[PDB]
Amino acid sequence: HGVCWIYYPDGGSLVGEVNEDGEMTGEKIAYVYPDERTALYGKFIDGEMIEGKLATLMSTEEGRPHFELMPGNSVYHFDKSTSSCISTNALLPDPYESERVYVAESLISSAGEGLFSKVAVGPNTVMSFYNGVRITHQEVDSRDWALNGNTLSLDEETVIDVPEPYNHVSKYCASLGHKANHSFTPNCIYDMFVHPRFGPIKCIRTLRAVEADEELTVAYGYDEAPEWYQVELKAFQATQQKHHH
Amino acid sequence: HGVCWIYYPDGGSLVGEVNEDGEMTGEKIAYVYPDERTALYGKFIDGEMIEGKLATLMSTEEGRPHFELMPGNSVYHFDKSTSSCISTNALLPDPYESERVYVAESLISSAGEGLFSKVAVGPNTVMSFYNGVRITHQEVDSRDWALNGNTLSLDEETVIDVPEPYNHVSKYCASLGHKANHSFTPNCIYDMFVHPRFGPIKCIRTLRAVEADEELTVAYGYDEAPEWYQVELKAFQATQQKHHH
Ligand SMILES: N#Cc1cccc(C[C@@H](NS(=O)(=O)c2cc(F)c3c(c2)CCNC3)C(=O)N2CCCC2)c1
Ligand SMILES: N#Cc1cccc(C[C@@H](NS(=O)(=O)c2cc(F)c3c(c2)CCNC3)C(=O)N2CCCC2)c1
Ligand SMILES: C[S@@+](CC[C@H](N)C(=O)[O-])C[C@H]1O[C@@H](n2cnc3c(N)ncnc32)[C@H](O)[C@@H]1O
Ligand SMILES: C[S@@+](CC[C@H](N)C(=O)[O-])C[C@H]1O[C@@H](n2cnc3c(N)ncnc32)[C@H](O)[C@@H]1O
Repeated sequence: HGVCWIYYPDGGSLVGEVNEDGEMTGEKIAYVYPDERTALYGKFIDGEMIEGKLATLMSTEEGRPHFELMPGNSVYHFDKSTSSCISTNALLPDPYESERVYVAESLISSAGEGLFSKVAVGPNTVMSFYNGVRITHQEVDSRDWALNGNTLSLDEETVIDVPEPYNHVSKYCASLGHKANHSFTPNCIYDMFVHPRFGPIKCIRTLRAVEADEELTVAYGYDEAPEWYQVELKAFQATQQKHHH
Repeated sequence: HGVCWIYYPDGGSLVGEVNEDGEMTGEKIAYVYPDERTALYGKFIDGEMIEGKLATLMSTEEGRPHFELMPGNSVYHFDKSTSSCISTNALLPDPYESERVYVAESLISSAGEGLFSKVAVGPNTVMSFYNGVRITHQEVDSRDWALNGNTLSLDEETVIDVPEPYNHVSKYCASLGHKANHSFTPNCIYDMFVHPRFGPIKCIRTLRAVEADEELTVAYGYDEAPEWYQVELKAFQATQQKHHH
């Protein structure tokens, strides 16, 4: 039997025997996260996750992976957001993300909640996912800008948003990327991600080695900006040491 | 007459009328730096700079550039380093770099000289060039590691080095990239660059908007490291604020 591995730029992969028609369809197909260990294994149709059970990639022999199911009954399916629906299981967390990050009070004064590393990781490590409702740039630009705290550009056409009430973990915790605060000295970046549950979204990826319990921060893309950002920029600029002539 | 623009990934370009044979050969060819304004204009042979005089790209009309020579008699040619020769005019500075950076005492204690921004720039701006002698990785790895303070990897085969006495500006100042110190909170990165004088080298490019007289720093690529780096890493790690459980 002939196995295909399709790796995404982000390091994740779809792996399985293609059927007679060349489609990734069957009962023993898997998505493997970028750690090359955490997997969602089970029923897929044309590469789409129907019933992916939490599993571990234990070994591979001549391209053929061996998966072992994790204890419990964690199971996932393709559940792309719409403009109006964020998730059909908003409180079901992502298992890869849950091992790597947690939400707590931000270390930045008055900045609400932030996102923190649960464990030590090296540079270029995917930590968290930024999923949300899919809206147009035109819709974001034309509406009240007070509504645009969590609007992250996906591409030239699409913005990913986490609107009220989903910006609270008691209502939405399937992904947690929207909890990372801004810093001008960030330790993470936003990057593209192809997720088996969320579809094409963005992720948070480290820029350096990060120790456990550090806050994860990203430099936000303003280039008008919110007042808190204007204030922090002026303060950052004043803080920088300079050569004196 | 038919003009060709060849842009490099770094934003610089070669521009000129191709000759009957399709080669970038003639007396009116130019290299234009990534600012799309600073240019080296004159005699090129098959895309190679023979006599490039300092000039400004003033305008373009239907692909045809108009250059105006700068005052003075600044002129440059292709002068790729060897394993043993860094430059045939080591003290002739790069004109683009000279407008953007200067060397002074580093703001990092006991870290010698550093590299500083001369002017305010936005993110993703090329500031400085990292040229030097071209040696193999095998040569760098096998020799005394005390000789490897300025060794920057160019590719899988080649390392760029600025050995003694060329690490002093009184002996070498054609490029200044080797003056940028390390930081775990850098404001620049190393990037690839195709230079008309130096050939394929690396550059220093900003990661954020940088104000005038800020020190330019990059996160060095260790991933054994020098003792100063081990010491600074432990100190950086201890300095980071953490969430407390
Ligand atoms: N312009 C703009 C703009 C509008 C809203 C939000 C932002 C910040 C956004 N910058 S963005 O590049 O993703 C962006 C987000 C957007 F919603 C839009 C634009 C750009 C372009 C203009 N149209 C809307 C960012 O980095 N964020 C917000 C969530 C946490 C981090 C920028
Ligand atoms: N390993 C290693 C190594 C050896 C020497 C220097 C460095 C640091 C180098 N890191 S490197 O990725 O460019 C590098 C530079 C190297 F010379 C070598 C390697 C890697 C791989 C091993 N072979 C040699 C760097 O970022 N520098 C030095 C000049 C100022 C910034 C790393
Ligand atoms: C993507 S959310 C980040 C998580 C948010 N702090 C929370 O509690 O849900 C972006 C919002 O966080 C706040 N924020 C992010 N970075 C900040 C910073 N550096 N300083 C102050 N507020 C910040 C602003 O309210 C902004 O609209
Ligand atoms: C590429 S050179 C940088 C310029 C150098 N400081 C000079 O004066 O020429 C690298 C050398 O600078 C020093 N250096 C760079 N960053 C440092 C740092 N953060 N702390 C201490 N020394 C540093 C080390 O001596 C290292 O070998």
